[PDB]
Amino acid sequence: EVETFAFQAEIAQLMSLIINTFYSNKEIFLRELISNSSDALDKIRYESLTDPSKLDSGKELHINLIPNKQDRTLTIVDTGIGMTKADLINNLGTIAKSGTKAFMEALQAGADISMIGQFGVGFYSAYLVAEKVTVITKHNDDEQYAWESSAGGSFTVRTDTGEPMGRGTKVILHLKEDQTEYLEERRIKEIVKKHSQFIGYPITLFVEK
Ligand SMILES: NC(=O)[C@]12CCC[C@H](CCC1)C2
Repeated sequence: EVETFAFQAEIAQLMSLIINTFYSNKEIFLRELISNSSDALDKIRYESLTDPSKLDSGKELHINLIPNKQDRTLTIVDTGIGMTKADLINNLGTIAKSGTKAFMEALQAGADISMIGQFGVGFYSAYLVAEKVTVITKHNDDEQYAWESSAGGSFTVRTDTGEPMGRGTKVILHLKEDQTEYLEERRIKEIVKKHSQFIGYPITLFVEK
């Protein structure tokens, strides 16, 4: 049972700008997704300070980077607070309408796409490198869901029958054909070292057979 939703017009416009603007510095997508994971991990950590049972769904707080050259996917996994179904539908837990307005007002005044995270909509930088993004998520207060979009103005949400996650979020980037450098170990290592040196959770780069 799959539900299909239209993006709000402002979010569709954000996504088309990310997809269509000539902009070479695409590697910032990974910094933005790792920063989102760190934010989600901070949230579950904070809740656990007054209620240890919040970690009954998993005590480890970490970020895993999983490249798969056969599937042409880069997956960013975190064990943060996750998202409810309502969060997914409401722009993946962001205030994306007001964030997009500010971001586009910053671009016309000289900002560039790399500053997207200052406007709270860094998730959508995934579309710099991915033709399709799948988000699997599990929040303590809801069931496990899969969100998916290839842009084009719509996204889907369905209950996820896949491998149970416990708690957190998995962002699966189905990479564009010309963006496979982001599956190479040395390239991912370089980006993490350059942009994510002060992320306070272990980032494990998985290797492939
Ligand atoms: N959080 C981590 O695992 C890192 C992130 C930056 C690159 C490496 C150096 C120590 C911190 C690993």
